[PDB]
Amino acid sequence: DIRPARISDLTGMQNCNLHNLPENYQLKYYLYHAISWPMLSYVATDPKGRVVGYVLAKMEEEPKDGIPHGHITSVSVMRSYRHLGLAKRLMVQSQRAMVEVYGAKYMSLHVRKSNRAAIHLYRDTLQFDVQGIESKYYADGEDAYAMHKDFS
Ligand SMILES: CC(=O)SCCNC(=O)CCNC(=O)[C@H](O)C(C)(C)COP(=O)(O)OP(=O)(O)OC[C@H]1O[C@@H](n2cnc3c(N)ncnc32)[C@H](O)[C@@H]1OP(=O)(O)O
Repeated sequence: DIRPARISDLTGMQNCNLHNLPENYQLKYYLYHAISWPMLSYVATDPKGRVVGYVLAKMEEEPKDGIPHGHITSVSVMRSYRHLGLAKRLMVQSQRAMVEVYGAKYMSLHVRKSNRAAIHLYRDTLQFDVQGIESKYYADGEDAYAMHKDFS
């Protein structure tokens, strides 16, 4: 059901976002970056091989002081498969690989201010802190919450 993401998963991934299309805006870019950090990014696949959820991530390329840290760049579970703990499961596997493989000291992400489900997922169940608002972060103008999880 869960396996590393591949370049050929792009179409399946796009199809997870049929009812929240802004998640496709940067998907290809983030997928290319994901692939260049093996073991960080995962797809969840139904009995027919169909992608029904995914997590994309990357390590910072030129970290300050050489201190490794990670970014979750996109996570999505199609509506049919939501509320099953799939996103939780994907995020945890990505987290564990960041720490165990690349020695991440922490991880960061951005989320739209209006994305109540994702904020709850990050803040309540995965215990991220909120650093603050990054004004006009998205191409369409919306602010992002900048969020962080320390692996200390
Ligand atoms: C860094 C970025 O990628 S930001 C963009 C985030 N991704 C998107 O918004 C894509 C569109 N949305 C999605 O695909 C989904 O709604 C996701 C990925 C946010 C959540 O996927 P799910 O599989 O439903 O979440 P999952 O079942 O693993 O976890 C549930 C938890 O997330 C939270 N949550 C999920 N949906 C909701 C909801 N509709 N409203 C409130 N909290 C919610 C809760 O805190 C919850 O724990 P609980 O079951 O004890 O209440």
